[PDB]
Amino acid sequence: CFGGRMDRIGAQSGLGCNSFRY
Amino acid sequence: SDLTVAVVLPLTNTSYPWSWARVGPAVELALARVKARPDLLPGWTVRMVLGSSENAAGVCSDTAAPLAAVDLKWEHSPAVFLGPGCVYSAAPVGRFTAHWRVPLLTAGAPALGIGVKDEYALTTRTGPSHVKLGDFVTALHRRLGWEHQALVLYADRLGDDRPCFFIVEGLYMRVRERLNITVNHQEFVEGDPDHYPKLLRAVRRKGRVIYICSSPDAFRNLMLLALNAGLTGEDYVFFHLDVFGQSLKSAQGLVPQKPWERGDGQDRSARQAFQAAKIITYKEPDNPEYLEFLKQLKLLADKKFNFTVEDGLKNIIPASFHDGLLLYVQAVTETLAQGGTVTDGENITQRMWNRSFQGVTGYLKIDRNGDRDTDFSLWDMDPETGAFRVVLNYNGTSQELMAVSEHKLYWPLGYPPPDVPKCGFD
Amino acid sequence: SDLTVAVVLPLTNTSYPWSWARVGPAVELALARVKARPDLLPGWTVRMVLGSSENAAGVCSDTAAPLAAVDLKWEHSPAVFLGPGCVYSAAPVGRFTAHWRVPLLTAGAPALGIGVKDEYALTTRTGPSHVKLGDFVTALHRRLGWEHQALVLYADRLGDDRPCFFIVEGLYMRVRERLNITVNHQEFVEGDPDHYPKLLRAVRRKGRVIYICSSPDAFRNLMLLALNAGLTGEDYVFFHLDVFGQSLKSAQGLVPQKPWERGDGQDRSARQAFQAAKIITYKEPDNPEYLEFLKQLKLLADKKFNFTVEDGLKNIIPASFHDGLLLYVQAVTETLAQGGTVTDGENITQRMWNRSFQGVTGYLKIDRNGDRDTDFSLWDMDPETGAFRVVLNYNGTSQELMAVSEHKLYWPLGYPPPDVPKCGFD
Ligand SMILES: *[C@@H]1O[C@H](CO)[C@@H](O[C@@H]2O[C@H](CO)[C@@H](O[C@H]3O[C@H](CO)[C@@H](O)[C@H](O[C@H]4O[C@H](CO)[C@@H](O)[C@H](O)[C@@H]4O)[C@@H]3O)[C@H](O)[C@H]2NC(C)=O)[C@H](O)[C@H]1NC(C)=O
Ligand SMILES: *[C@@H]1O[C@H](CO)[C@@H](O[C@@H]2O[C@H](CO)[C@@H](O[C@H]3O[C@H](CO)[C@@H](O)[C@H](O[C@H]4O[C@H](CO)[C@@H](O)[C@H](O)[C@@H]4O)[C@@H]3O)[C@H](O)[C@H]2NC(C)=O)[C@H](O)[C@H]1NC(C)=O
Ligand SMILES: *[C@@H]1O[C@H](CO)[C@@H](O[C@@H]2O[C@H](CO)[C@@H](O[C@H]3O[C@H](CO)[C@@H](O)[C@H](O)[C@@H]3O)[C@H](O)[C@H]2NC(C)=O)[C@H](O)[C@H]1NC(C)=O
Ligand SMILES: *[C@@H]1O[C@H](CO)[C@@H](O[C@@H]2O[C@H](CO)[C@@H](O[C@H]3O[C@H](CO)[C@@H](O)[C@H](O)[C@@H]3O)[C@H](O)[C@H]2NC(C)=O)[C@H](O)[C@H]1NC(C)=O
Ligand SMILES: [Cl-]
Ligand SMILES: [Cl-]
Repeated sequence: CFGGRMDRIGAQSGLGCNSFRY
Repeated sequence: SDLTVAVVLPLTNTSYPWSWARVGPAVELALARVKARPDLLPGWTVRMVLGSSENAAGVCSDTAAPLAAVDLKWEHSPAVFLGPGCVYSAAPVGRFTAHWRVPLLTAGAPALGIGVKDEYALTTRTGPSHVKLGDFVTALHRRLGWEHQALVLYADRLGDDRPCFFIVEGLYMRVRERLNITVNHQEFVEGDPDHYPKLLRAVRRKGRVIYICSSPDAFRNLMLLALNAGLTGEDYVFFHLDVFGQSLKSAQGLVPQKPWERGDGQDRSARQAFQAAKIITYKEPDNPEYLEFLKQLKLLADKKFNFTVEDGLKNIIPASFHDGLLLYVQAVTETLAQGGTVTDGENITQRMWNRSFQGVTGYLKIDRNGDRDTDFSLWDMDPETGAFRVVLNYNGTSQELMAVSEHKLYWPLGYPPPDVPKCGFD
Repeated sequence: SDLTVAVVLPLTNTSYPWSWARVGPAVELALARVKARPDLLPGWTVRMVLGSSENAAGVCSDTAAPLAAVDLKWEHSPAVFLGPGCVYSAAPVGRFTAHWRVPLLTAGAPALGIGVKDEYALTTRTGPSHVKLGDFVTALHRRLGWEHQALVLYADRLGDDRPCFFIVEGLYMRVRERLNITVNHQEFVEGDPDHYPKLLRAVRRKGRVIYICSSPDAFRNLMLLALNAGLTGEDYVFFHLDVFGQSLKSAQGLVPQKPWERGDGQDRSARQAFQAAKIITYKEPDNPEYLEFLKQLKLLADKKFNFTVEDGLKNIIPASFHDGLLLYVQAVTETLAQGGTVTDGENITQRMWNRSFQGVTGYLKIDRNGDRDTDFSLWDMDPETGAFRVVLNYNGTSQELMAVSEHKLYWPLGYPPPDVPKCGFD
């Protein structure tokens, strides 16, 4: 989930993360 | 009196589907055809100014590319940008061009976020998108009764453009947008053996309709382990998300098609395992113009680019740059035809959007969002010979699944296994 | 004969800790002291050229900032960049300055990825880092016996700079790097009521040492629900990751400190709930130079910036730009003192790195990585009055936890509850 670049292009779904959104 | 086309692509690395050694001669073909067409920008002399998206190490860069874009913008004030193809190159450049009010054309940048045209304004995608993959998967589930749960395994090499991540992002979001079924997902590292126990465990714990985005060898190894662990087509179906068909030879020769073949004495075991595996790819364009285009592309690349273009699905990327470029030139010609200028980026973009077009890739449709509808093929193995062949084709614009050459989808149980097991996953 | 300083910060939005209305007058103070010091760059006339990191909507941008940086670079050829503070602004700019061989100073950009100085070369951070938060948590766990499992809840407003995410990312990575205990994490959306059943369920299923990064109101509501659901200090400990102390007043007046007070008749219920809650913050600088700096900062901001600087933890950011700038000027003076030039970015950077310094924030230490060690305070409520006060302080350079004013850490059971329950979490 964490450590993957700093571009908003990589934060459109999480997909590695544990989120209730998206 | 002349049109300035800015290009930001890998000018030196020839490993990308959108590398210049391959997109260059496809573009030059497109320009040459504009010259031969008195209906496309008559009198204009379209010039091109190049910029490399790759950094000092030769891979596409989130820094070299945007830097290159600003350099071409202040030095040549171009009317349109071509490329980049990598996601982390395209996202900064697209945001720059959007701020500049300059149109951007690319057959790459398939990532979900590029689809947000509210941000990536005047960005038109004429190659594949990963949401379009979700469209195919949606239609596949709808046509096979899987309306509950799928599991997605993906892996990327550290420091690359994360192609599998973005592939899975697009599939995941679009599929849940349309079906709202449970899509479990797990990332692994191909070179790390610790993950393979975990993956196998998750395979038999988190899904029975399973999509894997990985290298061919990774997918083969996972299949061998699933057979070794007793996971057959009667219960599991493994879709390799190999959109560029890296696990297959070209559609031109090399008959037949055997991805499980490897020459390590494991080939007999891999063929049995691959009876439960199907490969999802982009569709090879059928039209004869495509084949004539491949011949000329090869000739011009070997001529003016010292590069040998080999057959494969990757050639649709330069084919799509070529098509998209013509699609733009017509749009410009149309805008000029009604008193506009080559800098009316909105008028030009809207002329290209929600539009059908005839290119070397055949029929291509730009959707309302500025993205080319993407056709997909489904490969399956012939249980007699073991070779893989296309059995299902998906027309992205009509979202229809058509059986191919009267083939049927191979199932060890005569019909697909259910996406949920008997008395739950326990 | 003169030094050109490029600034990329929010020049118009005054909402950020690193807004120019607040960092401007702090920098002005720093230059004015350079002038008064015959030992710092004698004869040089340090000039400043500004660029706004914010987009047309007035928020810090992943596009406006990198554009501003290129504009200042070709127009003035500066020797050092100042800011940005936002992560998504600083990341592209840092990569640009790294490629340019130009040093970059900022008291913002605390994200984990900026710490990769192999990429963000010549980026020196003189404000907080989120890995430094992981150092504090590590020391906290080490000093309290929690060596198994924690749970982290975080939430961000869509489209912001994702501050909680980066806070949690830094905490998450650093803590597992040093302790290798199980750190569960869950993202939520503050305005979405659906998430609160989920969070409460996850609180009582995934951890007992629990960290929450959210707005004060969110953390208050979660506490009210935890008390309503029977989650007290005898089993659970809730750490609010409120590094800027948004849930508290200023350390200057406003005695006492009551974050559970809200005036909605729920305050009696919130005080009981908050008995199980502790607030983690940055440390307020003690030294009298800091307070004298605050007075001058307020006077100069109201004067030449028409801005009113209020007391609070956010003021350490302009204090750190101020100190960072002096730390650079000395380094440049030192580099000049040995035949170097102001463009020896590596020599200048290495003179700043692995170095202790005395600034308005008191003792500050730049680590071997170019990052300021960050001190943290731990707040706890007095069970008698209910007000919160610092009970523990963490020296980031020495990684020691020192009790504050002979206070003790409040526990309903006399000692902290175990990070694992009785017979498992079931
Ligand atoms: C994937 O699905 C798409 C959506 O259904 C298909 O698009 C269809 O493509 C066909 C041609 O490939 C197109 O047909 C007509 O298009 C013109 C615009 O409407 C129309 O003027 C044409 O008609 C003329 O020519 C014919 C002979 O071809 C004459 O008989 C007519 O009298 C007339 O002079 C042509 O018939 C469809 O409009 C188009 N549909 C949509 C909804 O866009 C894709 O082709 C398909 N791709 C593949 C590979 O299967
Ligand atoms: C958090 O922990 C840090 C690491 O332990 C502390 O750093 C220490 O800070 C002190 C001063 O604040 C510093 O002390 C000496 O530093 C000089 C360099 O070694 C030394 O030359 C000084 O000595 C001179 O002055 C004294 C009077 O002050 C005389 O008696 C001496 O004879 C001499 O003339 C000074 O003593 C430490 O070196 C430094 N340690 C490290 C490892 O850097 C932080 O101060 C601490 N912060 C807080 C807020 O607690
Ligand atoms: C052309 O592009 C190829 C793919 O973009 C590239 O292949 C890859 O090269 C990188 C090196 O840049 C390899 O990886 C490493 O990246 C960093 C940078 O040193 C390291 O810290 C990592 O640990 C990692 O080892 C990739 O593994 C490699 N991948 C493949 C599939 O080959 C070519 O090198 C490029 N060629 C030229 C001439 O530019
Ligand atoms: C100064 O900066 C503030 C924070 O950076 C900013 O506050 C925030 O403003 C944004 C609008 O830019 C709000 O959010 C929205 O963002 C997009 C863009 O329209 C929308 O599509 C979203 O749906 C969302 O509504 C934030 O909610 C808001 N946050 C806070 C805490 O106020 C100020 O507006 C900026 N002020 C000026 C004058 O520039
Ligand atoms: Cl590219
Ligand atoms: Cl900023």
